[PDB]
Amino acid sequence: MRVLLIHSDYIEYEVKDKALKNPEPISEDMKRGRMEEVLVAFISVEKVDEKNPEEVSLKAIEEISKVAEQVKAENVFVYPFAHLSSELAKPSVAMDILNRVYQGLKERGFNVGKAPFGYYKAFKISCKGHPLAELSRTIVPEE
Amino acid sequence: MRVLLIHSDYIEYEVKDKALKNPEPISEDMKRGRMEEVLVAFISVEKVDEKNPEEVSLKAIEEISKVAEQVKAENVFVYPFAHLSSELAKPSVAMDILNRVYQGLKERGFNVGKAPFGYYKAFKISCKGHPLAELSRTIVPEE
Ligand SMILES: Nc1ncnc2c1ncn2[C@@H]1O[C@H](COS(=O)(=O)NC(=O)[C@@H](N)CO)[C@@H](O)[C@H]1O
Ligand SMILES: Nc1ncnc2c1ncn2[C@@H]1O[C@H](COS(=O)(=O)NC(=O)[C@@H](N)CO)[C@@H](O)[C@H]1O
Repeated sequence: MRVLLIHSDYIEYEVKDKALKNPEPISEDMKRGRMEEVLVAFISVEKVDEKNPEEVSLKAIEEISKVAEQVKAENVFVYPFAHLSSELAKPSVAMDILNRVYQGLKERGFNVGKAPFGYYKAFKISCKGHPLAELSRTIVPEE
Repeated sequence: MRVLLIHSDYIEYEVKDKALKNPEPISEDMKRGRMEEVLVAFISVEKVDEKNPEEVSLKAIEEISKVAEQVKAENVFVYPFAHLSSELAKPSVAMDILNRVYQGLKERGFNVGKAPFGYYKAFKISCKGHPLAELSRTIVPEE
Protein backbone atom coordinates (compact mmCIF):
# COMPACT_ATOMS: atom_id res chain seq x y z
CA MET A 1 0.00 0.00 0.00
CA ARG A 2 1.15 3.52 -0.86
CA VAL A 3 0.11 6.58 1.15
CA LEU A 4 0.44 10.30 0.50
CA LEU A 5 -0.20 12.38 3.61
CA ILE A 6 -0.89 16.08 3.09
CA HIS A 7 -1.72 18.34 6.02
CA SER A 8 -4.24 20.75 4.48
CA ASP A 9 -6.11 23.92 5.43
CA TYR A 10 -8.94 22.00 3.75
CA ILE A 11 -9.98 19.28 1.28
CA GLU A 12 -13.19 19.46 -0.78
CA TYR A 13 -14.53 17.20 -3.53
CA GLU A 14 -17.40 16.55 -5.95
CA VAL A 15 -18.46 13.29 -7.59
CA LYS A 16 -18.43 13.58 -11.35
CA ASP A 17 -18.50 10.49 -13.60
CA LYS A 18 -18.01 6.87 -12.52
CA ALA A 19 -14.50 5.40 -12.94
CA LEU A 20 -15.54 1.77 -12.46
CA LYS A 21 -18.38 -0.54 -13.59
CA ASN A 22 -19.70 -0.96 -10.06
CA PRO A 23 -18.49 1.90 -7.86
CA GLU A 24 -19.31 2.13 -4.15
CA PRO A 25 -23.00 3.14 -4.10
CA ILE A 26 -23.40 6.51 -2.38
CA SER A 27 -26.25 8.54 -0.92
CA GLU A 28 -26.91 12.19 -1.88
CA ASP A 29 -24.88 13.57 1.06
CA MET A 30 -21.76 11.74 -0.15
CA LYS A 31 -21.85 13.27 -3.66
CA ARG A 32 -19.60 15.92 -2.16
CA GLY A 33 -18.03 16.98 1.10
CA ARG A 34 -15.48 19.27 2.73
CA MET A 35 -13.09 19.04 5.64
CA GLU A 36 -10.88 21.73 7.19
CA GLU A 37 -7.76 21.69 9.42
CA VAL A 38 -7.35 18.17 8.18
CA LEU A 39 -4.62 15.65 7.39
CA VAL A 40 -5.48 14.25 3.95
CA ALA A 41 -4.51 10.68 3.09
CA PHE A 42 -4.47 9.65 -0.56
CA ILE A 43 -4.17 5.85 -0.45
CA SER A 44 -3.35 3.33 -3.17
CA VAL A 45 -4.16 -0.17 -2.00
CA GLU A 46 -1.70 -2.46 -3.78
CA LYS A 47 -2.01 -6.02 -5.08
CA VAL A 48 0.41 -7.40 -2.46
CA ASP A 49 -2.01 -6.25 0.22
CA GLU A 50 -4.55 -8.89 -0.82
CA LYS A 51 -2.46 -11.42 1.08
CA ASN A 52 -3.01 -9.95 4.53
CA PRO A 53 -5.64 -7.09 4.57
CA GLU A 54 -5.91 -6.88 8.35
CA GLU A 55 -2.18 -6.47 8.99
CA VAL A 56 -1.99 -3.86 6.22
CA SER A 57 -5.04 -1.92 7.41
CA LEU A 58 -4.00 -1.96 11.06
CA LYS A 59 -0.46 -1.00 10.06
CA ALA A 60 -1.66 1.93 7.93
CA ILE A 61 -3.99 3.01 10.72
CA GLU A 62 -1.09 3.33 13.14
CA GLU A 63 1.03 5.24 10.63
CA ILE A 64 -1.74 7.68 9.73
CA SER A 65 -2.56 8.40 13.35
CA LYS A 66 1.10 8.87 14.27
CA VAL A 67 1.35 11.65 11.70
CA ALA A 68 -2.02 13.05 12.81
CA GLU A 69 -0.32 13.48 16.18
CA GLN A 70 2.83 15.16 14.84
CA VAL A 71 0.90 17.85 12.94
CA LYS A 72 -1.72 18.14 15.70
CA ALA A 73 -4.49 17.33 13.23
CA GLU A 74 -7.85 16.45 14.80
CA ASN A 75 -9.48 15.53 11.49
CA VAL A 76 -8.25 12.95 9.01
CA PHE A 77 -9.76 12.51 5.54
CA VAL A 78 -9.31 9.25 3.64
CA TYR A 79 -8.91 9.79 -0.11
CA PRO A 80 -9.19 6.63 -2.27
CA PHE A 81 -6.41 7.39 -4.75
CA ALA A 82 -5.36 5.27 -7.74
CA HIS A 83 -2.17 7.04 -8.86
CA LEU A 84 0.48 6.24 -6.26
CA SER A 85 1.02 2.71 -7.49
CA SER A 86 1.45 0.75 -10.70
CA GLU A 87 0.38 -2.58 -9.13
CA LEU A 88 -3.05 -1.61 -7.83
CA ALA A 89 -5.31 -3.93 -5.89
CA LYS A 90 -8.54 -5.53 -7.04
CA PRO A 91 -11.47 -3.05 -6.58
CA SER A 92 -13.09 -5.35 -4.04
CA VAL A 93 -9.97 -5.64 -1.89
CA ALA A 94 -9.28 -1.88 -2.18
CA MET A 95 -12.71 -0.89 -0.78
CA ASP A 96 -12.29 -3.37 2.01
CA ILE A 97 -8.87 -2.13 3.12
CA LEU A 98 -10.05 1.49 2.87
CA ASN A 99 -13.04 0.79 5.10
CA ARG A 100 -10.86 -1.01 7.61
CA VAL A 101 -8.57 2.05 7.79
CA TYR A 102 -11.43 4.56 7.78
CA GLN A 103 -13.21 2.74 10.62
CA GLY A 104 -10.04 1.99 12.60
CA LEU A 105 -9.23 5.68 12.40
CA LYS A 106 -12.68 6.61 13.70
CA GLU A 107 -12.16 4.46 16.77
CA ARG A 108 -8.85 6.19 17.48
CA GLY A 109 -10.91 9.27 18.28
CA PHE A 110 -10.34 11.17 15.06
CA ASN A 111 -13.04 13.03 13.19
CA VAL A 112 -12.80 11.11 9.90
CA GLY A 113 -14.10 11.96 6.43
CA LYS A 114 -14.00 10.08 3.13
CA ALA A 115 -14.41 10.48 -0.61
CA PRO A 116 -16.55 7.85 -2.35
CA PHE A 117 -14.62 4.94 -3.87
CA GLY A 118 -14.69 4.29 -7.62
CA TYR A 119 -15.60 7.70 -8.99
CA TYR A 120 -13.89 10.59 -10.68
CA LYS A 121 -13.98 13.53 -8.29
CA ALA A 122 -13.08 17.15 -8.80
CA PHE A 123 -11.35 18.53 -5.72
CA LYS A 124 -9.62 21.44 -4.04
CA ILE A 125 -6.83 21.04 -1.55
CA SER A 126 -4.70 23.59 0.26
CA CYS A 127 -1.41 22.19 1.55
CA LYS A 128 -0.03 24.04 4.58
CA GLY A 129 3.48 23.58 3.16
CA HIS A 130 5.32 22.94 6.44
CA PRO A 131 8.28 20.62 7.29
CA LEU A 132 6.05 17.65 8.09
CA ALA A 133 2.97 18.81 6.13
CA GLU A 134 3.91 16.47 3.27
CA LEU A 135 4.89 12.84 3.81
CA SER A 136 4.60 9.53 1.99
CA ARG A 137 4.45 6.02 3.41
CA THR A 138 4.57 2.45 2.16
CA ILE A 139 2.61 -0.19 4.03
CA VAL A 140 3.06 -3.76 2.76
CA PRO A 141 2.30 -7.08 4.46
CA GLU A 142 5.10 -9.34 5.74
CA GLU A 143 5.66 -12.76 4.15
CA MET B 1 10.93 8.98 -12.82
CA ARG B 2 7.35 9.09 -11.50
CA VAL B 3 4.81 11.66 -12.63
CA LEU B 4 1.43 12.71 -11.25
CA LEU B 5 -0.55 14.75 -13.77
CA ILE B 6 -3.35 16.86 -12.38
CA HIS B 7 -5.29 18.83 -14.95
CA SER B 8 -6.43 21.61 -12.66
CA ASP B 9 -8.54 24.76 -12.67
CA TYR B 10 -5.56 26.39 -11.00
CA ILE B 11 -2.29 25.82 -9.13
CA GLU B 12 -0.97 28.24 -6.53
CA TYR B 13 2.16 28.06 -4.40
CA GLU B 14 4.10 30.07 -1.84
CA VAL B 15 7.70 29.62 -0.72
CA LYS B 16 8.29 29.03 3.00
CA ASP B 17 11.79 28.01 4.06
CA LYS B 18 14.59 25.97 2.47
CA ALA B 19 14.20 22.19 2.67
CA LEU B 20 17.78 21.74 1.46
CA LYS B 21 21.16 23.19 2.40
CA ASN B 22 21.64 24.15 -1.28
CA PRO B 23 18.28 25.00 -2.95
CA GLU B 24 17.76 26.52 -6.40
CA PRO B 25 18.52 30.30 -6.15
CA ILE B 26 15.38 32.39 -6.70
CA SER B 27 14.23 36.02 -7.04
CA GLU B 28 11.37 38.00 -5.49
CA ASP B 29 9.18 36.82 -8.36
CA MET B 30 9.75 33.12 -7.79
CA LYS B 31 8.47 33.32 -4.17
CA ARG B 32 4.79 32.98 -5.14
CA GLY B 33 3.09 31.72 -8.26
CA ARG B 34 -0.39 31.34 -9.67
CA MET B 35 -1.39 29.60 -12.89
CA GLU B 36 -4.83 28.69 -14.17
CA GLU B 37 -6.35 26.18 -16.58
CA VAL B 38 -3.11 24.17 -16.27
CA LEU B 39 -1.83 20.58 -16.28
CA VAL B 40 0.16 20.26 -13.04
CA ALA B 41 3.08 17.83 -13.24
CA PHE B 42 4.32 16.62 -9.84
CA ILE B 43 7.67 15.05 -10.70
CA SER B 44 9.80 12.70 -8.60
CA VAL B 45 13.18 12.24 -10.27
CA GLU B 46 14.52 8.83 -9.32
CA LYS B 47 17.94 7.32 -8.65
CA VAL B 48 17.54 5.12 -11.75
CA ASP B 49 17.31 8.30 -13.86
CA GLU B 50 20.84 9.42 -12.94
CA LYS B 51 22.03 6.83 -15.44
CA ASN B 52 20.66 8.38 -18.63
CA PRO B 53 19.61 12.01 -17.96
CA GLU B 54 18.90 13.08 -21.54
CA GLU B 55 16.83 9.95 -22.21
CA VAL B 56 14.52 10.46 -19.23
CA SER B 57 13.89 14.14 -19.92
CA LEU B 58 12.89 13.29 -23.50
CA LYS B 59 10.34 10.60 -22.73
CA ALA B 60 9.11 12.91 -19.96
CA ILE B 61 8.72 15.94 -22.25
CA GLU B 62 6.92 13.69 -24.73
CA GLU B 63 4.57 12.07 -22.20
CA ILE B 64 3.50 15.35 -20.60
CA SER B 65 3.07 17.06 -23.98
CA LYS B 66 0.89 14.21 -25.25
CA VAL B 67 -1.35 14.32 -22.19
CA ALA B 68 -1.67 18.08 -22.56
CA GLU B 69 -2.90 17.72 -26.14
CA GLN B 70 -5.48 15.16 -25.08
CA VAL B 71 -6.90 17.48 -22.43
CA LYS B 72 -6.47 20.60 -24.57
CA ALA B 73 -4.08 22.07 -22.03
CA GLU B 74 -2.10 25.12 -23.13
CA ASN B 75 -0.46 25.76 -19.76
CA VAL B 76 1.78 23.19 -18.07
CA PHE B 77 3.15 23.53 -14.54
CA VAL B 78 6.18 21.50 -13.48
CA TYR B 79 6.13 20.91 -9.72
CA PRO B 80 9.22 19.44 -8.02
CA PHE B 81 7.62 16.89 -5.69
CA ALA B 82 9.74 14.34 -3.83
CA HIS B 83 6.98 12.01 -2.60
CA LEU B 84 6.06 9.79 -5.58
CA SER B 85 9.04 7.51 -5.05
CA SER B 86 11.24 5.90 -2.39
CA GLU B 87 14.25 5.78 -4.68
CA LEU B 88 14.71 9.51 -5.27
CA ALA B 89 17.63 10.93 -7.21
CA LYS B 90 20.46 13.07 -5.83
CA PRO B 91 19.34 16.74 -5.55
CA SER B 92 21.75 17.83 -8.28
CA VAL B 93 20.58 15.31 -10.86
CA ALA B 94 16.93 15.73 -9.88
CA MET B 95 17.26 19.46 -10.48
CA ASP B 96 18.95 19.09 -13.86
CA ILE B 97 16.38 16.72 -15.35
CA LEU B 98 13.65 18.98 -14.06
CA ASN B 99 15.12 21.93 -15.92
CA ARG B 100 15.51 19.90 -19.10
CA VAL B 101 11.83 19.02 -18.80
CA TYR B 102 10.89 22.58 -17.99
CA GLN B 103 12.95 23.87 -20.93
CA GLY B 104 12.10 21.22 -23.53
CA LEU B 105 8.45 21.68 -22.68
CA LYS B 106 8.62 25.41 -23.49
CA GLU B 107 10.27 24.52 -26.78
CA ARG B 108 7.06 22.68 -27.68
CA GLY B 109 5.28 26.03 -27.31
CA PHE B 110 3.39 25.44 -24.09
CA ASN B 111 3.21 28.18 -21.51
CA VAL B 112 5.20 26.50 -18.75
CA GLY B 113 5.38 27.33 -15.05
CA LYS B 114 7.69 26.02 -12.33
CA ALA B 115 7.87 25.78 -8.56
CA PRO B 116 11.29 26.60 -7.08
CA PHE B 117 13.35 23.49 -6.30
CA GLY B 118 14.52 22.78 -2.75
CA TYR B 119 11.91 24.74 -0.80
CA TYR B 120 9.01 23.91 1.50
CA LYS B 121 6.07 25.41 -0.35
CA ALA B 122 2.47 25.85 0.67
CA PHE B 123 0.28 25.17 -2.36
CA LYS B 124 -3.30 25.11 -3.57
CA ILE B 125 -4.65 23.06 -6.47
CA SER B 126 -8.04 22.34 -8.05
CA CYS B 127 -8.33 19.04 -9.93
CA LYS B 128 -11.00 19.11 -12.62
CA GLY B 129 -12.48 15.70 -11.89
CA HIS B 130 -12.65 14.61 -15.54
CA PRO B 131 -11.63 11.08 -16.58
CA LEU B 132 -8.24 12.47 -17.64
CA ALA B 133 -7.64 15.07 -14.86
CA GLU B 134 -5.79 12.59 -12.61
CA LEU B 135 -3.08 10.50 -14.34
CA SER B 136 0.23 8.83 -13.46
CA ARG B 137 3.23 7.83 -15.56
CA THR B 138 6.41 5.97 -14.69
CA ILE B 139 9.15 7.11 -17.04
CA VAL B 140 12.38 5.20 -16.55
CA PRO B 141 15.60 4.71 -18.56
CA GLU B 142 16.78 1.57 -20.35
CA GLU B 143 20.51 1.21 -19.54
N1 LIG C 1 -6.34 0.00 -5.57
C1 LIG C 1 -7.08 1.09 -5.39
N2 LIG C 1 -6.80 1.96 -4.41
C2 LIG C 1 -7.52 3.05 -4.23
N3 LIG C 1 -8.55 3.32 -5.01
C3 LIG C 1 -8.90 2.50 -6.01
C4 LIG C 1 -8.16 1.34 -6.23
N4 LIG C 1 -8.72 0.70 -7.26
C5 LIG C 1 -9.76 1.42 -7.66
N5 LIG C 1 -9.88 2.51 -6.91
C6 LIG C 1 -10.96 3.53 -7.03
O1 LIG C 1 -11.47 3.49 -8.37
C7 LIG C 1 -10.95 4.62 -9.09
C8 LIG C 1 -10.50 4.25 -10.50
O2 LIG C 1 -9.62 3.12 -10.49
S1 LIG C 1 -8.74 2.84 -11.58
O3 LIG C 1 -8.00 1.66 -11.29
O4 LIG C 1 -7.79 3.99 -11.76
N6 LIG C 1 -9.59 2.62 -12.96
C9 LIG C 1 -8.95 2.39 -14.10
O5 LIG C 1 -7.72 2.34 -14.21
C10 LIG C 1 -9.85 2.19 -15.33
N7 LIG C 1 -11.22 1.87 -14.90
C11 LIG C 1 -9.86 3.47 -16.18
O6 LIG C 1 -10.38 4.56 -15.42
C12 LIG C 1 -9.80 5.14 -8.23
O7 LIG C 1 -9.61 6.54 -8.48
C13 LIG C 1 -10.42 4.95 -6.85
O8 LIG C 1 -11.50 5.86 -6.66
N1 LIG D 1 14.60 13.59 -6.31
C1 LIG D 1 13.90 14.72 -6.26
N2 LIG D 1 12.88 14.93 -7.11
C2 LIG D 1 12.19 16.06 -7.09
N3 LIG D 1 12.47 17.01 -6.22
C3 LIG D 1 13.48 16.88 -5.34
C4 LIG D 1 14.22 15.71 -5.33
N4 LIG D 1 15.14 15.83 -4.38
C5 LIG D 1 14.98 17.02 -3.81
N5 LIG D 1 13.97 17.67 -4.39
C6 LIG D 1 13.55 19.06 -4.08
O1 LIG D 1 14.04 19.42 -2.78
C7 LIG D 1 13.00 19.19 -1.81
C8 LIG D 1 13.48 18.36 -0.62
O2 LIG D 1 14.09 17.15 -1.07
S1 LIG D 1 14.26 16.00 -0.22
O3 LIG D 1 14.59 14.86 -1.02
O4 LIG D 1 12.96 15.75 0.50
N6 LIG D 1 15.45 16.25 0.86
C9 LIG D 1 15.80 15.30 1.72
O5 LIG D 1 15.32 14.17 1.74
C10 LIG D 1 16.92 15.67 2.69
N7 LIG D 1 17.95 16.45 1.98
C11 LIG D 1 16.35 16.48 3.85
O6 LIG D 1 15.69 17.66 3.36
C12 LIG D 1 11.88 18.48 -2.58
O7 LIG D 1 10.61 18.80 -2.01
C13 LIG D 1 12.03 19.15 -3.94
O8 LIG D 1 11.63 20.52 -3.90
